[PDB]
Amino acid sequence: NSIQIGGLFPRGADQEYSAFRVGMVQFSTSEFRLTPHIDNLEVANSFAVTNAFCSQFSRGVYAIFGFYDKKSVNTITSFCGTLHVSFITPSFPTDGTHPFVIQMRPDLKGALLSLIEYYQWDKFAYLYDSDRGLSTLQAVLDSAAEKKWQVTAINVGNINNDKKDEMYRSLFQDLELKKERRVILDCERDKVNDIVDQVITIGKHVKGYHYIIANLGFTDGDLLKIQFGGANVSGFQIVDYDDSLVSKFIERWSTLEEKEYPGAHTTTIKYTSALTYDAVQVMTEAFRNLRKQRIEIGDCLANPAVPWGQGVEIERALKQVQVEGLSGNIKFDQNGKRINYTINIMELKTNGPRKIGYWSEVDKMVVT
Amino acid sequence: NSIQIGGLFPRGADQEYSAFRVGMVQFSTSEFRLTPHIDNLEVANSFAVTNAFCSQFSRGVYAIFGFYDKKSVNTITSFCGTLHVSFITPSFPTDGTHPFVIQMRPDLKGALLSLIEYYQWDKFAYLYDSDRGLSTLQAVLDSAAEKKWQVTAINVGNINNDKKDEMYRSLFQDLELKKERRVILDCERDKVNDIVDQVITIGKHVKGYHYIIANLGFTDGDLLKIQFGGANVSGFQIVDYDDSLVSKFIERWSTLEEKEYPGAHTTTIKYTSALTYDAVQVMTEAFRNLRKQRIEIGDCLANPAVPWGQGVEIERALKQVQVEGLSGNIKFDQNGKRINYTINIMELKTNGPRKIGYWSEVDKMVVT
Ligand SMILES: *[C@@H]1O[C@H](CO)[C@@H](O)[C@H](O)[C@H]1NC(C)=O
Ligand SMILES: *[C@@H]1O[C@H](CO)[C@@H](O)[C@H](O)[C@H]1NC(C)=O
Ligand SMILES: [Cl-]
Ligand SMILES: [Cl-]
Repeated sequence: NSIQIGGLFPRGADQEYSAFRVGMVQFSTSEFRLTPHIDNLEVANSFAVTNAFCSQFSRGVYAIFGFYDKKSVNTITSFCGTLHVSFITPSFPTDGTHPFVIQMRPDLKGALLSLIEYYQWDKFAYLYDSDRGLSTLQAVLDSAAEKKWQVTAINVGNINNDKKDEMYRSLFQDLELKKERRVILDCERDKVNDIVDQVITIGKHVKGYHYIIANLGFTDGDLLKIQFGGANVSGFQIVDYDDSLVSKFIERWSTLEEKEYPGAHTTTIKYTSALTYDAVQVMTEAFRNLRKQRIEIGDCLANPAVPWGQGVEIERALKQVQVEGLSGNIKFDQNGKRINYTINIMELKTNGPRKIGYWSEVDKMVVT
Repeated sequence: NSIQIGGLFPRGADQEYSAFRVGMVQFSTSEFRLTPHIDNLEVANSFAVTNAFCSQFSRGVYAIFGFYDKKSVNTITSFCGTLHVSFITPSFPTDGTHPFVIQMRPDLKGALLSLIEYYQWDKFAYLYDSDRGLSTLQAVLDSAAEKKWQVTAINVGNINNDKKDEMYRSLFQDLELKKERRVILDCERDKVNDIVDQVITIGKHVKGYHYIIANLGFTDGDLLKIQFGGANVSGFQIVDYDDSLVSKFIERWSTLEEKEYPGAHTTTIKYTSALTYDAVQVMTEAFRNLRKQRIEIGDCLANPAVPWGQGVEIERALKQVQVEGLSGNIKFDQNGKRINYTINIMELKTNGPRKIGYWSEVDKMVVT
């Protein structure tokens, strides 16, 4: 009795798709199996996302796993909400009410604000990507008013890859001389290197800097292979490689064939890929729970809109799932947001990245 | 030889629709006439906007006049760009590349930055609406870094209409005591009153405040009927009631029947309605120019996408239009952005709102 689902993957999301496939093997059974229909697309393109979503809807899927970005998130939220089709995603979470969107990614804003306070910063630069979210900007600016921080918030987004050389010159002119060496990096991975390299290049107090990397994958990729030149570096991690569940997963992931599973055959996994694997567990558990409870379960532009009648039952089952995964304890509130999770707080130290503590909604920051 | 166009109106946009209809009467001829197909919808709803756009596309329209907001703008940009359907709009302009979107509204960021500098502010609050744009935020924060301003940027958006009373208490706690009385209001009209009333309510230095209203309709509605309590108030205006063209328009608008034309029978017109009237002139002129040049001119989700072959000819004709309208000189760059326009700079003075100067891209601010 195969369960039809959609998968909407950004082009080039190879490791995430490998993790998706490993999840299907691990969490599938002899009798029950998810049957995915995969669309690879440019998620920044709302026409493309709309077309993929509607195609999946017309096929008759029971849920869609996928990604969105800043430009397409409203298409996903509006179509899911209108048609009662559940969308499970590792993409950035949103604060608004969004029925039918299950957000695997824990919110990071609270942990970031707690870390700023932990280091007792009161003056710092916030370098963010216009090509990324803005919920974190807002939160930082709003906290600055309350906490009396002096924030220099520079949208490092939309760089012509041309004037780049000198959009950094004016950037560091403001910082370097204002003797502002506490810096939060909230952008795409590549722009991190591009900014850090600009600090060592114009060699000045290179080691006097302290960077906070505002993402959930501090130790992902060769991120920490950069030449920070003795500067302090801190960040966040949702995948704890010392946890029993993660260690067992890596025992397998580390042995996989690269040809079959691009991005595997390593001892680490990107947090987005980990969340993708966890999403498969969540979906499998939801459908298994519908079976236990004996709950039996086509035109996108049809007018009037015909929402899926059973949609609410699947949405409910998904949000009621409680399991442990690669991203720790997984539990959802009624709006599809992660709750009762933990984010590990990391510092780059003499012998490599080290966990110095953790953050939860209830307790805020706890030092190990 | 009627020309089929679409019209996508927000529910309750009565004056704008009246101005649209008055435009059709004024700019239509005996032989050539625009035949609009109107959809009234919630523009914040991307499903609804997608459905309306696709319905218009399948009808065979030659262009669409309409509105979007922050949540639906990407649907409009992506669908227009993909299908080569031109969208002419009074809604907020965007900075990205957007083929096939003609933005009637002049950019305001430059004028705002020039006005801040004119008053020689170096410390101020920027109160903005999360339920509005963020391009202006970015620009202000980016200028603050360069100009060494101290900006307190508070997202007054998303107020539960409940905790409101005390989300203002914490708001003014930060401001009132930090003796920050220079304030930029960049939000929806209603939230202006809601914020100003909170200043007079907690009566303290009420007259020591200076507000800048960041919109293009300083004298629109009863906006300036508020009790500012002697505070200074400045703003922007794109409709100049002393200009000959505007005066002639008002000679008619002031006599119209309210029953037939809701929002008319007044001596003023909201800037959004003025831009709507101007959009009709622009569309009429474009199609007339296609005729002069002897240039002869259905499934939204069709795969592969089938762009309209003649789409590029209409897009070109629209962007080449150069006329005077209610919003002054109308001319477009290749990205559909207004250029060579003028924004009037206004202050509220003893005898009412007064023009103190103007701003253009080329000259920045000029004092009268
Ligand atoms: C789980 O989360 C809720 C809401 O954040 C919190 O109130 C509750 O105390 C948490 N439970 C535990 C055991 O941390
Ligand atoms: C019109 O706009 C362009 C670009 O902003 C500018 O370079 C040009 O000088 C302007 N023309 C006049 C007469 O202001
Ligand atoms: Cl120094
Ligand atoms: Cl005082």
